[PDB]
Amino acid sequence: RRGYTYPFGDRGKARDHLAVLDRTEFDTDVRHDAEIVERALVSAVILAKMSVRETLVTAIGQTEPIAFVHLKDTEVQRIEENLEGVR
Amino acid sequence: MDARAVAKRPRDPADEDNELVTALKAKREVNTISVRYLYHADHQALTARFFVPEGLVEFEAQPGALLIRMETGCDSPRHLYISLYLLGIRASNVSASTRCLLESVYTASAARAALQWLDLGPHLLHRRLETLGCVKTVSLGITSLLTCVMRGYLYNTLKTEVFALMIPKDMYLTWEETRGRLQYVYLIIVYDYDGPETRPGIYVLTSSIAHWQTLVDVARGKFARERCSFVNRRITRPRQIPLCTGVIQKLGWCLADDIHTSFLVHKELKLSVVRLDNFSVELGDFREFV
Amino acid sequence: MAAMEANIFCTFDHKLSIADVGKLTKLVAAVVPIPQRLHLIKHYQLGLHQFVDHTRGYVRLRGLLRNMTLTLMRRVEGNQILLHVPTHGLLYTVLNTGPVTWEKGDALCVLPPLFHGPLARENLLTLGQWELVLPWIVPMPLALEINQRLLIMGLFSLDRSYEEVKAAVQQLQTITFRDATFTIPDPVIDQHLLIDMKTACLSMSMVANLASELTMTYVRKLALEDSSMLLVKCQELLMRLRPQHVSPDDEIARLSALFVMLRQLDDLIREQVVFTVCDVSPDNKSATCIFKG
Amino acid sequence: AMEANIFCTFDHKLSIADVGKLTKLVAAVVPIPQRLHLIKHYQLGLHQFVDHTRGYVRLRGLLRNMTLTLMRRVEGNQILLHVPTHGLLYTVLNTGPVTWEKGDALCVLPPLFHLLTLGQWELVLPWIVPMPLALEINQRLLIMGLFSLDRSYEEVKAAVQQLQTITFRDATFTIPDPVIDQHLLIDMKTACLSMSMVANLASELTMTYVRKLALEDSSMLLVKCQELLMRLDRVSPDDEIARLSALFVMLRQLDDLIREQVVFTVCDVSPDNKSATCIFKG
Amino acid sequence: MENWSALELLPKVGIPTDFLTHVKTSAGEEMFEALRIYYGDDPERYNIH
Amino acid sequence: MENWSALELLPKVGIPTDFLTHVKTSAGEEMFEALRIYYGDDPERYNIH
Amino acid sequence: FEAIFGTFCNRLEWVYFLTSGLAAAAHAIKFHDLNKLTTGKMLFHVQVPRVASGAGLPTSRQTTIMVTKYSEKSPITIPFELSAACLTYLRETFEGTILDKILNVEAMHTVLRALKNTADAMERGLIHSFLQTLLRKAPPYFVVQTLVENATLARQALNRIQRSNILQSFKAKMLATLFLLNRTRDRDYVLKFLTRLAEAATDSILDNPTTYTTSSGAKISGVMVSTANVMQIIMSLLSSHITKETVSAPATYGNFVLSPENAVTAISYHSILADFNSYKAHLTSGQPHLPNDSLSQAGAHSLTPLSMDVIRLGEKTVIMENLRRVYKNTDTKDPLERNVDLT
Amino acid sequence: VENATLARQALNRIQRSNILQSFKAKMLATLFLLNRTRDRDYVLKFLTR
Amino acid sequence: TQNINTVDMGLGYTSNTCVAYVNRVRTDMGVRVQDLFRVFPMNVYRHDEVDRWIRHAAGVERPQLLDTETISMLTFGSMSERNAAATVHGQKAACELILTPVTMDVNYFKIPNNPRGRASCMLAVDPYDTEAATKAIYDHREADAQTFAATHNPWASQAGCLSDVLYNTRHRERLGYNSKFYSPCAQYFNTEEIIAANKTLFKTIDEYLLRAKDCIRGDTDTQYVCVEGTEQLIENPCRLTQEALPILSTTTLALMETKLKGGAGAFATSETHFGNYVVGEIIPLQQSMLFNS
Repeated sequence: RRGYTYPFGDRGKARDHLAVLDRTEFDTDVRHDAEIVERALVSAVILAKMSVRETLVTAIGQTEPIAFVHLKDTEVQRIEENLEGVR
Repeated sequence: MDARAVAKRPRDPADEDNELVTALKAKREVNTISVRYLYHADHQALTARFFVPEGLVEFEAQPGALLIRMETGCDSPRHLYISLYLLGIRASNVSASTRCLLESVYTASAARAALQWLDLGPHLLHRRLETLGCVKTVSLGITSLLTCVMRGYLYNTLKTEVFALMIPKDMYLTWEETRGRLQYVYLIIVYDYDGPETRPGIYVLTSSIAHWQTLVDVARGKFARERCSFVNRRITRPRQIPLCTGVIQKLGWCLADDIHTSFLVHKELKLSVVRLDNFSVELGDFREFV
Repeated sequence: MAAMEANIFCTFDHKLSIADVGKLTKLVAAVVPIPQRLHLIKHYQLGLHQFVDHTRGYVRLRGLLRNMTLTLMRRVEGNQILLHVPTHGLLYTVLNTGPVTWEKGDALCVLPPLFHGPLARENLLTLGQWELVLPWIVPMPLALEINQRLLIMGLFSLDRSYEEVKAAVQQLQTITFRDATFTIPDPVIDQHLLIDMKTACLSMSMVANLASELTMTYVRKLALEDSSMLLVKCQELLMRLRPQHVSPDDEIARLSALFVMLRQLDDLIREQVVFTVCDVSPDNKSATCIFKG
Repeated sequence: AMEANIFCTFDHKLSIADVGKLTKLVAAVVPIPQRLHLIKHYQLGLHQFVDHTRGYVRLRGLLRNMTLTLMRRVEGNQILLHVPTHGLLYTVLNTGPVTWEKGDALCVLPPLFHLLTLGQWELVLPWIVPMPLALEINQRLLIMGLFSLDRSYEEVKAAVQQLQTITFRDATFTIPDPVIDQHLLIDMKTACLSMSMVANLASELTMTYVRKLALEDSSMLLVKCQELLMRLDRVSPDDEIARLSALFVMLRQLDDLIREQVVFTVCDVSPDNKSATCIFKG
Repeated sequence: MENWSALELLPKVGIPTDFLTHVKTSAGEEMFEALRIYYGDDPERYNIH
Repeated sequence: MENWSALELLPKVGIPTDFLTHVKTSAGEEMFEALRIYYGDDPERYNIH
Repeated sequence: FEAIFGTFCNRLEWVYFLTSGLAAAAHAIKFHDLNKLTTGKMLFHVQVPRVASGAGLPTSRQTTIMVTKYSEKSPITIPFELSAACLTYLRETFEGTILDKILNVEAMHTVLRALKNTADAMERGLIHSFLQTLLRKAPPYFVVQTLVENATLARQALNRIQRSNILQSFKAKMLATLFLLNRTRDRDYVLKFLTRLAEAATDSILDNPTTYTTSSGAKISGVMVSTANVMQIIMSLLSSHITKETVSAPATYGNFVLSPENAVTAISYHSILADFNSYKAHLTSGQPHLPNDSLSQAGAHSLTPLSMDVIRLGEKTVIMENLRRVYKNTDTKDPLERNVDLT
Repeated sequence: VENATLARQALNRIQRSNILQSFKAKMLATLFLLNRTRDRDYVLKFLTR
Repeated sequence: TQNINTVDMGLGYTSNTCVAYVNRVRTDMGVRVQDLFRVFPMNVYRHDEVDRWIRHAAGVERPQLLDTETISMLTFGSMSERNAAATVHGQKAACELILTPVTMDVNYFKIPNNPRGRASCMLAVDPYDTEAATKAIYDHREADAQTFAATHNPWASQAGCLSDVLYNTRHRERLGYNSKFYSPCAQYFNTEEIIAANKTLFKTIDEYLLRAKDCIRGDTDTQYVCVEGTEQLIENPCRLTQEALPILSTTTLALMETKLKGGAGAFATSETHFGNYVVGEIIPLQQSMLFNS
């Protein structure tokens, strides 16, 4: 919903990544939730990096890293300690 | 400058010789073209040629019909020319028998293509259509040719036939039994703000009122169900922004002593119509009212 | 029938004096209201003397005057008045009768008269309990001010006393448009004024709803940074006391409907342009005009 | 049988190439401040109107009341302007930045994007444009003026980048910004302040007035209206008089943007799209 | 059913014609069998084909 | 349909008519626009209205 | 300096419809009141010859067909445009100075130049529309070739066996001669094909015996027409049969004037009957045969001699016609240069 | 001289394709003309072309 | 404006259009294929990856997500494919059917036969007989008379077959296509009017003269259906006989070589090896077209 009513540097690739993001339905078996949530995450991070108006690596073959966009680092180390504790 | 030129009678603009005649007689030649009376010289019907496909020329061989143009967002046709009779499908005011009749006559590709184009965008019809006037001639090949009249009367060349504008009976609308001496005729498009049935109401109003404030004041009080429907769709579905609950525009004026009834015939499919004989065209833009 | 004839011969059925025809020949190229549009009308329909009800409702007379036909006067001879009907956009002059000063480049409007009394001394054709009262031709600022003040008096007269509305009548009726004073003759609450108030309040609620976030808080944002005389003149007429979301494809439709609603509001007081003077006479009695009717 | 032709003289020596430049602008529109008979070129067009600190809206308010003449002929030391009347039909050049079609309704606009030039004079002619692009430009410029104070943020620069361009048939055209050096011109400041004032008074007084009217409610319409206003919402009477007069004066200071009168409607354009035939309308 | 254009363009004799009632009454009450009463003037009668 | 009695009674122009096919073959296959083939001896030309 | 030599204006070469050889297929008739009719019909009362039959045979009945045949109209238009500067310099002098005479004479000469060009264009467009209307009523070669040979069999309505033979010979003659002059350059075969073509189509019903007669009493039967280079191929290959000589042509269009009696039936019964006085005379007398067609008497009465190409073949002298002059420097195609799609 | 009627506009793509095809056809056949053929009528036709 | 009118006073047909001299072929006279992806542009394989793989391996670009207004225009009519970069040869035009590999090629590729599968001659039936004509076209319990098998291509000669739904225009409207594209197979499959054209013989001749031809935009590198006025109609004998001519075709370059070497009218004969074969060019328009001069 937030990506519909937003102006971008380019409309077509934003619409394409948003089209990958929405209509996302998980299967019942837990094996193929991971790749679908990963393609949802890479679409969301592409919308994030382009909506803040900074470059993404457009090299063909390498995917963009799943990371938080423009955060204060105390919440980031909070995320690292929480994610390591659940590791 | 001197007193004789202002004391002379004005020069007859018709009885003086034509520019071709005063070019010929000063040099004294002859040509096979008969010249001495040019046609269309004493004309005020401001014509405009128009090209149309075959699918939109039905109900137009008989002269007098509204050649209302539209625009599609697709770039290859920038405009198209709908007739008023072809707009009756999207007209909610058209009865189901009449709609089933006039859908059985426009079964070419262009008419239904325009019908699909009308109900596709995020806009209403008043920012989709544009009125031109009345058609008087037709060439009728495969790609036909129409000559509309923007301003003036509706007459044949050499003034021998005053053409007449017909409108279908399901779009005619008068508001007082005591019709005035001179009366004007406007193009009302109202909107019922139902969800699925957002198909508008088409009306051709013929009233003696020429003012604009006293016309929209008596127009609010004759569409109060649709006005309350606009407020109802405004309140039950918020964060959607509709506009222009009704739109009017001045189409012309008639004499009120010859607005009568008739019937169009087109491939033996008759249709009862309201006929306006001595019609004039004086356009106004699409104004709105809430 | 025959169409709208260019000439309407008004015939005075009474006997006449000499001085009344002396006043009548001064009133050439003036405006008259005609309801009939025949060829050989009498003098009863000529002028607004057929419309003086026992209330003289000014909003009622204002609504009725636009429904009539504006017509020009020509050829004042013995018991003949050649009324030239108007046509769309030609150029022929006028002659004002009210004491309203005119300038160049402005528009004009037809209106019922003002400060109606014999202290003004209208020398307007007294005969047979019939006075030919003429419609005033006023420019657009005076017409807009009198319409907005009449609508303010209509909207203000709801749920208030019979002394505070009189305190508003004695305050509001004075107009000082271009160094001249004009009062409002007998303004009454009326059903026509009531339905115009109804449409006005509905349009006011529609602009109250259709306004977006920034479209309301822009003056509150501007009062934090810029400071002018206009902002201190208007901000003490408002109340006393980083956009969170913004979507221009929504605001475009918001303002698209908002201009429609503001048109629907402002059309109730900006009636119709009926004359646009190109140039005037220096004594400010006549003027060359465009677009008769 | 000569017609109304305003004789427009010049006040400067011109070359033959200058007249050859000027004779290309025959069937074009020219704004004139007063329906005169003999006029110089200093009162010929819009460059007499262009102010450094006043902008588009103040040019448009001085554009509603101009006699939109044409240029019938050009000759030695003079121009023959041709005043149009409502009813006739005339050829108008396609001097606007955007093309037309058959059947559109055309009106006037100031030239947003950038002819004869002298030392102090530059001959400039107004844009002639169809009505939907005119309304689109109005609603673009008012909103772009409304993003003036909050210009410092990083998203709204992309938002006004999106708002800066328009789209017609094959016309991917963009406009200049109304705000210069992060502060609004007083013209667009008044234009936006009028809108904010009428919104802020409509959201304040209409509730009181509709609940005053609700006892005399004689229709099924005003009650839905006050229910709508109630669902949104979750002193001495001279203040009320002043507030209503302030409402109507901020409405009166706004009518240059709320509408546009149709001036020309095309009838047939020239092939290769450089001129058209238009019936003039008031 | 009858070219009334062929009534005006041909020449005709002049006869003092007297109806029992008024002529518009005997017209509009269809004592005759086919009538083409029109007000004003029609240019229908001229364009002969 | 036209008045074929007017074709029969009125005088004609004697022409050495010839065309490429047989007459009945050109008649039964409608080489022309509108035709009329009376086969015996019609009395209809001796009736005039 | 630069040397501007004498300017060159192209003289518009002129071509009129009657002085071109294409008018032999036509019959030029002028008629001022053409803007007031719907159709020009032309009726025929065709009695057939029967033949006595023997015993037991079915006796042929005395029958007679009747057939109408109408007209086809196609109006021809040209726009030509005038600047308003040309108008305001035409009808208006500017103090009678020497700089007004140049513009006034220029405007008048431009107007008359455009008028002469428009008249020549109207003549060429008349030629073009006449050739279009003639070509629309033109069957191809193989159909008239099969019809001239199998007409003596199909004397009843067409059966299935006869239409089967006609379709087989359709395919045969179509596969024979789609491209003849490109294929073979035989003199005798091309001449035999052309005289078979000349004897194939039938003549019209009327012809003025005084028109289109050459010197030494030779009578023209028809006109053939082609483009330039195939006419060059015919003139280089069939050169032993081209007697380049003069011919007679109608000088002007024959006129067509309705009688004072014709206006009465024009107004009342909405119809026009030509040769009206001769019709009432021959009806009152009783001689049921007119001396001539109504449309034949309305033709021309004056003739002009002019040089052209006539070929003799099967003693059917026909005029060969080249159409380079009519469509040179024009903006339309030749109607004789089509395309063929062999799928 | 062969394709002159068809250039009634500025000549488009397929017409100059035909022109180039006829270039390739004519340049190979009519290159050394008196060395291939020595018929009198062919040199006559070539000289008048 | 000059109103003219002609009266065709000839009893029989009085004018014949022979065909004389062919000099240029504006088509390529070669072998390409009709771009069926451009004909029907909005038919996508429902799984996404197989569609991208097919469109990439066929050498065809994506449809660029044509919006529904452009889609409605494409159903109304539109030119999609641009002209090529350069072309010495003519305009491209060809087509494709689906054949059974054991069809009677000796009777069906050596003589002109209809590639629909049966003898579809509209003239051979009785006039005004739609039932007998549609039985001759669509039924398979009777044999046609040209080839006495009832069928020579069961994928092509039955109602509702592959080539029907690919080439009958009535079935092609239900799938949606570029109507500006020309398809040379549809003239053998337009049974919607082949039924409507089985008139009498002279009526069939005049129906062959007007409106039986086709219009082709000559300037564009691909073939387009024109409009009348921009280009004249193009006369076609294959619409009359409902046949098509057998151009020569080798299946091995040895046969093309021994056809090229011998010459002198050695083109109309059909020479058949074990698996290889040539069919005779029936009219020698590849033998002496270019070398005549």
